[PDB]
Amino acid sequence: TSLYKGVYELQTLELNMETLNMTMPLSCTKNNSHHYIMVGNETGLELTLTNTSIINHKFCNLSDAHKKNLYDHALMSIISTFHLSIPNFNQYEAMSCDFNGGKISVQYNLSHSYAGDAANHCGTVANGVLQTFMRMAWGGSYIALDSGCGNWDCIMTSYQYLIIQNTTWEDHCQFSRPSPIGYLGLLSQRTRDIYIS
Amino acid sequence: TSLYKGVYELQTLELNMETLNMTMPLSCTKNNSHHYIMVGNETGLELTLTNTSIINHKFCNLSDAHKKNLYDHALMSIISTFHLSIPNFNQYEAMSCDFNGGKISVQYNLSHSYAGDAANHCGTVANGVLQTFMRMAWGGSYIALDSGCGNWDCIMTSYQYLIIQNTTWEDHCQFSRPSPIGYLGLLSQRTRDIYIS
Amino acid sequence: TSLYKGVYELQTLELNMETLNMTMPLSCTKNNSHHYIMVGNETGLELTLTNTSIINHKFCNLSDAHKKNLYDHALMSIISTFHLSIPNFNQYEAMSCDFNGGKISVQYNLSHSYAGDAANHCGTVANGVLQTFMRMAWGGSYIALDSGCGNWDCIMTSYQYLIIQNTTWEDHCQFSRPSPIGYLGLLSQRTRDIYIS
Amino acid sequence: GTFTWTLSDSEGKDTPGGYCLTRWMLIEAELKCFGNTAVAKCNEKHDEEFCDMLRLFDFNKQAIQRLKAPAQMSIQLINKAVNALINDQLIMKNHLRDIMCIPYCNYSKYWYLNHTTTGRTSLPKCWLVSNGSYLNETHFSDDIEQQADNMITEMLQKEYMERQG
Amino acid sequence: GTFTWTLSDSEGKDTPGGYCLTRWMLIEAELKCFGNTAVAKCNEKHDEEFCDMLRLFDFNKQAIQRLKAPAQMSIQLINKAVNALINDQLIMKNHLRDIMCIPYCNYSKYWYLNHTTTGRTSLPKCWLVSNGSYLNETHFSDDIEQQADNMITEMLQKEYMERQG
Amino acid sequence: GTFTWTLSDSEGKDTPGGYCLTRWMLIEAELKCFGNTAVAKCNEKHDEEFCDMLRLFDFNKQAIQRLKAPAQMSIQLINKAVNALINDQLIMKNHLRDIMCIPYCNYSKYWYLNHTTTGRTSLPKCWLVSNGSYLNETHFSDDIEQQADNMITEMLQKEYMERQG
Ligand SMILES: *[C@@H]1O[C@H](CO)[C@@H](O[C@@H]2O[C@H](CO)[C@@H](O[C@@H]3O[C@H](CO[C@H]4O[C@H](CO)[C@@H](O)[C@H](O)[C@@H]4O)[C@@H](O)[C@H](O[C@H]4O[C@H](CO)[C@@H](O)[C@H](O)[C@@H]4O)[C@@H]3O)[C@H](O)[C@H]2NC(C)=O)[C@H](O)[C@H]1NC(C)=O
Ligand SMILES: *[C@@H]1O[C@H](CO)[C@@H](O[C@@H]2O[C@H](CO)[C@@H](O[C@@H]3O[C@H](CO[C@H]4O[C@H](CO)[C@@H](O)[C@H](O)[C@@H]4O)[C@@H](O)[C@H](O[C@H]4O[C@H](CO)[C@@H](O)[C@H](O)[C@@H]4O)[C@@H]3O)[C@H](O)[C@H]2NC(C)=O)[C@H](O)[C@H]1NC(C)=O
Ligand SMILES: *[C@@H]1O[C@H](CO)[C@@H](O[C@@H]2O[C@H](CO)[C@@H](O[C@@H]3O[C@H](CO[C@H]4O[C@H](CO)[C@@H](O)[C@H](O)[C@@H]4O)[C@@H](O)[C@H](O[C@H]4O[C@H](CO)[C@@H](O)[C@H](O)[C@@H]4O)[C@@H]3O)[C@H](O)[C@H]2NC(C)=O)[C@H](O)[C@H]1NC(C)=O
Ligand SMILES: *[C@@H]1O[C@H](CO)[C@@H](O[C@@H]2O[C@H](CO)[C@@H](O[C@@H]3O[C@H](CO)[C@@H](O)[C@H](O)[C@@H]3O)[C@H](O)[C@H]2NC(C)=O)[C@H](O)[C@H]1NC(C)=O
Ligand SMILES: *[C@@H]1O[C@H](CO)[C@@H](O[C@@H]2O[C@H](CO)[C@@H](O[C@@H]3O[C@H](CO)[C@@H](O)[C@H](O)[C@@H]3O)[C@H](O)[C@H]2NC(C)=O)[C@H](O)[C@H]1NC(C)=O
Ligand SMILES: *[C@@H]1O[C@H](CO[C@@H]2O[C@@H](C)[C@@H](O)[C@@H](O)[C@@H]2O)[C@@H](O[C@@H]2O[C@H](CO)[C@@H](O)[C@H](O)[C@H]2NC(C)=O)[C@H](O)[C@H]1NC(C)=O
Ligand SMILES: *[C@@H]1O[C@H](CO[C@@H]2O[C@@H](C)[C@@H](O)[C@@H](O)[C@@H]2O)[C@@H](O[C@@H]2O[C@H](CO)[C@@H](O)[C@H](O)[C@H]2NC(C)=O)[C@H](O)[C@H]1NC(C)=O
Ligand SMILES: *[C@@H]1O[C@H](CO[C@@H]2O[C@@H](C)[C@@H](O)[C@@H](O)[C@@H]2O)[C@@H](O[C@@H]2O[C@H](CO)[C@@H](O)[C@H](O)[C@H]2NC(C)=O)[C@H](O)[C@H]1NC(C)=O
Ligand SMILES: *[C@@H]1O[C@H](CO)[C@@H](O[C@@H]2O[C@H](CO)[C@@H](O)[C@H](O)[C@H]2NC(C)=O)[C@H](O)[C@H]1NC(C)=O
Ligand SMILES: *[C@@H]1O[C@H](CO)[C@@H](O[C@@H]2O[C@H](CO)[C@@H](O)[C@H](O)[C@H]2NC(C)=O)[C@H](O)[C@H]1NC(C)=O
Ligand SMILES: *[C@@H]1O[C@H](CO)[C@@H](O[C@@H]2O[C@H](CO)[C@@H](O)[C@H](O)[C@H]2NC(C)=O)[C@H](O)[C@H]1NC(C)=O
Ligand SMILES: *[C@@H]1O[C@H](CO)[C@@H](O[C@@H]2O[C@H](CO)[C@@H](O)[C@H](O)[C@H]2NC(C)=O)[C@H](O)[C@H]1NC(C)=O
Ligand SMILES: *[C@@H]1O[C@H](CO)[C@@H](O[C@@H]2O[C@H](CO)[C@@H](O)[C@H](O)[C@H]2NC(C)=O)[C@H](O)[C@H]1NC(C)=O
Ligand SMILES: *[C@@H]1O[C@H](CO)[C@@H](O[C@@H]2O[C@H](CO)[C@@H](O)[C@H](O)[C@H]2NC(C)=O)[C@H](O)[C@H]1NC(C)=O
Ligand SMILES: *[C@@H]1O[C@H](CO)[C@@H](O[C@@H]2O[C@H](CO)[C@@H](O)[C@H](O)[C@H]2NC(C)=O)[C@H](O)[C@H]1NC(C)=O
Ligand SMILES: *[C@@H]1O[C@H](CO)[C@@H](O[C@@H]2O[C@H](CO)[C@@H](O)[C@H](O)[C@H]2NC(C)=O)[C@H](O)[C@H]1NC(C)=O
Ligand SMILES: *[C@@H]1O[C@H](CO)[C@@H](O[C@@H]2O[C@H](CO)[C@@H](O)[C@H](O)[C@H]2NC(C)=O)[C@H](O)[C@H]1NC(C)=O
Repeated sequence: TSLYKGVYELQTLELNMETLNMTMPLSCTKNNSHHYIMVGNETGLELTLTNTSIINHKFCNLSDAHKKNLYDHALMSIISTFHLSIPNFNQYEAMSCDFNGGKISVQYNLSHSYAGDAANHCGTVANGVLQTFMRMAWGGSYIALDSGCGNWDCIMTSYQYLIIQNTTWEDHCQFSRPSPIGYLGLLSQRTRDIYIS
Repeated sequence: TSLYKGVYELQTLELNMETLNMTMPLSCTKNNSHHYIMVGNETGLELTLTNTSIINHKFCNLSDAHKKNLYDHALMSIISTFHLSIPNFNQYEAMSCDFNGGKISVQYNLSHSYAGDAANHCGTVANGVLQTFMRMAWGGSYIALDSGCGNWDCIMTSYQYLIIQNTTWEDHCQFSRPSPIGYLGLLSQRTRDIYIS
Repeated sequence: TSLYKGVYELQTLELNMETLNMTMPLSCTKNNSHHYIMVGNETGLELTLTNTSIINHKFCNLSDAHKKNLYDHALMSIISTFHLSIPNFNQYEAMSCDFNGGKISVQYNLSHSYAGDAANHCGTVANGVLQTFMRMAWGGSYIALDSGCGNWDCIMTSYQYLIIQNTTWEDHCQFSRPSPIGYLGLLSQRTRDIYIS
Repeated sequence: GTFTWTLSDSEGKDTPGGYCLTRWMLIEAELKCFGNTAVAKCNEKHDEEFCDMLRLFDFNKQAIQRLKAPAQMSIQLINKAVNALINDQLIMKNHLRDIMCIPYCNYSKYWYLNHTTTGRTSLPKCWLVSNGSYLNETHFSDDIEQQADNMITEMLQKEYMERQG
Repeated sequence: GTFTWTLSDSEGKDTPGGYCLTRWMLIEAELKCFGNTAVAKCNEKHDEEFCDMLRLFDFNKQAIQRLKAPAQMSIQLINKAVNALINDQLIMKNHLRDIMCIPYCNYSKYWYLNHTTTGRTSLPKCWLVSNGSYLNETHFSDDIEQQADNMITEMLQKEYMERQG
Repeated sequence: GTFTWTLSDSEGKDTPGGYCLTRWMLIEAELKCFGNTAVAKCNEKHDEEFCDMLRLFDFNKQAIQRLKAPAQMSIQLINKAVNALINDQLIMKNHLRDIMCIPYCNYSKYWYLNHTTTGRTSLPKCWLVSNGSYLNETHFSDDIEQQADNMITEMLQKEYMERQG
């Protein structure tokens, strides 16, 4: 390559973040419709954008799940980090869960990209949930939006639901290099966008 | 002016924060009894200290307002930032609201500067609400207190209510230069003074 | 002592943190079973690890205490800081209180070091409460654990209850130098380990 | 971009030796240009106060020119800008000084030294206030003299090294 | 330990002049060793980006070798490591640049200058991306040239002072 | 005020070359004065540990002398002082080192080097502990030698420039 000032060779370095799996979660993409968060070499979450309507009730039995604690605390912690990072999340009926003991089973209803709230306007529930999604899958999530860069409040997708389910570790990642940055960026939220009750 | 070391002229610079209106709110004063927070060049909040008793019920219908979302999210966000920054706010019956759809209508009852809580002692509800007020209107709010600098817990005013209402943009500001610092200082709260339930 | 490079004498300095009592709380130890947090030169909290079962009901009357405000706000603030810093505190029935007006009276039930939650496994309620305890009494708390350094999630003690009660100032501290660091470290929590409802 | 404090990657495509503050961001100033030597100093965090406003002005401009203006504030966006750009300890310290009756930064008026024959200037420092008004010039004598010595020292050291290496 | 950026107190019990990145943490690199002169720079906070990964790699290793691996992630532990080791303003700035359509750090590819006869290298800088791909080399010409001048300056100043004192 | 680390604006109205620690804040020390050259170093953030205590002592004093003592702690005030004055990464790192079985800062005992004929001293560094006790002197040999070289270097560079410019 190019020689700078007649004495320096430009050289590059690429870091392998795949060896950080034992201490921190790694986020990656696969094909837009699917993104993954892996922990260790055993399990993780599958984040999908799909027209599937898998949960058909309007409530999340969290307190019940906490009493029947049959779940991996690491996965619940990651999900909580995701949930609590959704700015201005007012539409609680849009979040439904079916833990059934140890499953994750979490569904966010963004139907028609406003989920019944008024109309598909900018700055709505879909925007709130999608911004967190885009950050959690920052390694690669840009493929999800065609126009969102020019106006951050008009992030909209066509998919009706954001589905979070637990899966096993598989070599799921492609189209990118697994990275903890999305997750780390969410942990250091600092400012929370919370409306008064 | 003065020449330093025989070679430097002291010079001054004054920044115009009035051109930051499109991206961040600007706080200013007017006549103690009134302070303002303006957004863009269209609207904002009028913060007043007055013996008016405008809301005559003891509740704030926030969940109802969130379902009937006829409000500017920017104003609700600013108000929330204010509310959640009141340290040790235990007296919930002191906060009353009447959104009536799209209005702000927020009243904080500091009557007799303790609002019925014991007596007008230092470190009470009036102090909590006023400290946040003093910071939100930091550009200029010092005119509100005659003795508070010598003992931060004895900030007291004579006015019974802190009223927050939405208004239109008008060139309201005088006695100071509009500045985002109060607001920015509140966003970076870092530590929250919250008692256990 | 040793002379470095032939010209410097190594010298030491020891700071007296006991003179910081008027503006910040100081934490110290005494005999493992007891630790203290002192404020000013008048009062403070006694933190104990004991098989005493002092509170025999499963609830904490906080809202009632807030209405009947007969308590030192400083002590309530310190306790709140402690409580809100317990990661993943799901077992609410484990926290019982009897303020009776102005007392602190706070009991955390870690019985059998899982408090009835499954079995005495790593990463449980005892671990959550003890990690906060260990930090609040960081000046000296290491005497509490024989093996915890090798695995932070397996911090366990044999004592059934963590008891927090208010006492008077006495020269309680021994085995260490009073220090605000534990408390300060808890105030700057930054990241909160909170599960979804 | 010679300024790590800015968001733009095109910041350096301007007068190589100076950064200019437009007339629009100043009060009756018309034009103020500071040497890049001084402006670049806040690439490092020095708890400088002045560059917190420059970071907000830089943000403000980028948020207007690169994005379609949303025309709805996007408070949720400024919130991230604040956490990324603002020195919180400085705001809190000025707050503490205010409430502790200690002179503090107003975030409006700044002062700098301007060399009378070279046109070289210092980075600006915040003019302090106390009890509703500005502190008198005499109370800044020590600060001004030190700033003047710092500039003299830099000029001499620069000249020394140009001659030496 | 010559590195205040590390957690280990045994960090300096290695080649006195260099810090090595194991083959295991690199992608097809086999071995990369950077001089301690450059690596030690991030003992100070310079919003460098590269050393945030080094701090995570250092943490990761210490968390594995000194503790019994819990084999259960201990997310509650990484959370403290993050707050202690990570520069949050940099992550937020790269986020803002991304959403504001400004080239930003990928946290994968880095570049550095390597002197062709001495083997001395610069601390690495993050290679920027924009719209799904990497920026072309021409857009880094200014950054590379400045880094090259910084290294030249350091070599000359070092030589100057070795001769002078 | 030559110290940007302090809250007081009258900090410099004292011995121009030194900052003194009163007998009241020390354990059986009677009097300790450190040169301003070294004390002023923590005007910049170096993750120094020692000056976090100095900032608390400075705060503590200002909070007592300028305000009517409220005599009720004002925990809500210390909370702001903490966020403005304390280096959180250092506390968290010492916490992590403790729980990771790595020697860490006790925030009590500090050491410094004292030149035997000039009386000039270094800024103090925190003495480390591990498993209930203090680390032995031999384990600090590398740190002490480096600090000694840093002081020697500074003395020589100062002398060099006094002669040169
Ligand atoms: C920083 O920015 C860059 C720019 O996008 C991102 O770049 C991606 O990097 C990842 C790896 O970290 C790339 O993933 C791999 O790309 C290979 C590209 O090979 C091409 O050419 C071969 C020729 O035979 C084709 O076969 C192939 O299809 C491509 O056309 C793929 O070959 C790799 O696939 C292999 O590995 C994956 C797992 O990693 C397996 O699932 C596959 O079966 C196969 O074994 C792989 O896809 C990605 O392509 C890069 N994209 C681009 C456009 O550069 C970085 O990810 C980003 N870093 C971060 C995290 O910010
Ligand atoms: C930093 O600290 C300083 C010190 O208080 C604060 O100073 C204030 O700065 C604001 C402007 O930013 C000043 O506001 C303006 O003051 C003018 C003063 O003029 C005087 O003399 C004329 C002579 O004819 C009189 O007419 C006038 O009444 C005054 O006696 C006013 O003239 C200005 O009024 C005009 O503009 C306002 C809108 O800005 C209009 O509403 C009016 O109708 C009129 O057109 C204006 O009031 C303020 O006076 C300053 N106070 C002092 C004591 O200095 C800074 O605000 C502060 N900065 C921050 C934000 O920290
Ligand atoms: C940093 O790390 C060090 C290492 O542990 C901690 O060290 C402790 O420091 C505290 C003081 O800050 C020590 O407390 C005092 O220790 C004295 C030790 O004296 C010994 O020798 C005499 C000989 O007659 C014996 O009588 C005595 O029992 C000891 O064997 C005690 O004498 C002191 O007791 C006196 O003061 C206390 C109150 O301080 C009174 O309650 C007593 O009645 C008596 O008057 C006192 O105990 C402690 O011993 C040190 N431990 C060790 C092993 O060094 C620092 O605390 C730590 N700093 C922090 C906060 O991180
Ligand atoms: C609200 O904020 C805007 C900044 O976003 C404030 O400033 C005004 O902004 C417009 C658009 O950039 C400027 O327009 C320009 O005018 C010059 C005139 O010579 C022209 O050459 C340019 O092509 C362009 O049209 C306008 O000058 C500027 N005005 C200023 C700084 O005075 C606006 O003033 C703020 N409004 C309120 C109520 O605070
Ligand atoms: C999950 O994380 C681990 C790191 O904790 C990843 O790397 C593998 O870690 C093991 C244990 O340290 C390495 O074992 C060593 O192999 C060498 C081979 O020459 C041997 O000499 C040593 O004595 C030791 O046995 C292993 O090499 C290393 N593999 C790498 C970096 O490729 C692991 O790959 C991660 N797994 C997943 C699914 O991501
Ligand atoms: C997922 O759905 C969206 C939105 O379509 C709605 O929901 C569907 C499940 C179905 O009930 C439709 O009748 C609803 O209208 C699909 O996106 C397209 O959106 C544009 C407007 O933005 C609309 O004009 C198109 O007709 C929609 N496409 C179709 C086939 O109707 C999206 O393509 C669906 N994705 C998948 C994988 O099915
Ligand atoms: C606002 O009210 C305060 C407090 O007065 C009380 O509330 C009034 C509405 C009325 O019901 C009074 O009878 C109540 O006592 C006024 O402040 C003064 O406070 C001092 C003690 O600090 C008291 O001795 C004075 O009598 C009060 N002033 C008056 C006229 O009673 C304050 O002035 C009122 N402000 C306005 C604009 O009306
Ligand atoms: C506090 O209790 C623990 C745990 O013992 C249980 O609770 C007691 C109050 C009593 O009801 C016991 O029968 C319960 O088993 C004591 O710790 C020991 O724990 C080990 C296992 O880790 C067990 O084998 C021992 O038998 C327990 N010790 C005794 C005497 O039973 C702890 O010692 C008690 N501490 C004090 C001060 O009483
Ligand atoms: C979530 O909790 C509700 C109760 O709060 C569960 O609904 C009850 O289910 C039982 C049968 O198991 C019925 O007899 C009750 O009449 C139901 N009550 C209500 C209000 O519907 C619900 O099944 C739980 N769901 C999940 C996914 O755990
Ligand atoms: C989500 O996690 C749970 C718990 O790890 C998985 O449930 C286990 O599945 C195996 C195989 O079917 C059973 O033998 C276990 O008894 C189940 N345990 C529990 C607590 O239910 C579940 O399969 C995972 N989800 C997915 C999609 O793999
Ligand atoms: C997800 O949310 C949408 C929007 O609220 C639900 O769609 C509504 O369904 C009812 C009953 O079929 C219709 O009367 C409404 O008109 C639909 N709303 C809109 C905007 O078309 C949808 O049922 C929810 N899905 C799940 C699985 O809960
Ligand atoms: C806040 O909500 C309460 C209900 O929770 C509203 O009060 C009810 O108003 C209807 C008439 O619209 C009456 O028939 C009910 O009897 C009232 N219930 C109670 C408990 O008072 C109240 O009006 C709402 N207020 C605002 C400002 O929105
Ligand atoms: C607070 O904001 C609301 C909404 O922007 C304002 O209400 C509007 O007022 C105009 C003029 O009276 C009506 O034509 C609109 O239909 C109203 N909209 C709604 C949603 O009610 C309200 O006037 C503002 N408050 C003040 C004091 O100006
Ligand atoms: C604001 O709060 C005050 C204080 O609680 C209320 O004043 C009380 O009113 C009742 C009924 O008139 C009296 O019996 C009490 O003695 C008053 N309290 C005191 C301390 O004098 C006031 O009504 C509230 N105002 C509004 C609009 O809610
Ligand atoms: C905590 O609050 C409960 C009520 O929510 C108190 O229990 C009541 O006590 C009265 C007598 O004072 C009885 O008549 C009621 O029947 C009790 N109700 C219930 C639900 O038990 C309880 O005593 C309070 N405890 C403390 C420590 O304050
Ligand atoms: C905890 O604090 C309360 C309030 O400061 C103490 O209660 C006081 O005790 C004295 C002596 O018995 C009584 O004269 C007071 O009337 C009590 N005040 C209240 C509000 O109850 C209590 O003693 C302290 N706890 C301990 C263990 O000392
Ligand atoms: C503290 O918690 C323990 C654990 O939940 C309680 O112990 C239980 O007591 C009941 C009734 O005696 C027994 O049937 C259970 O078997 C006990 N649990 C276990 C694990 O042995 C204890 O009573 C609670 N103490 C207080 C003061 O609330």
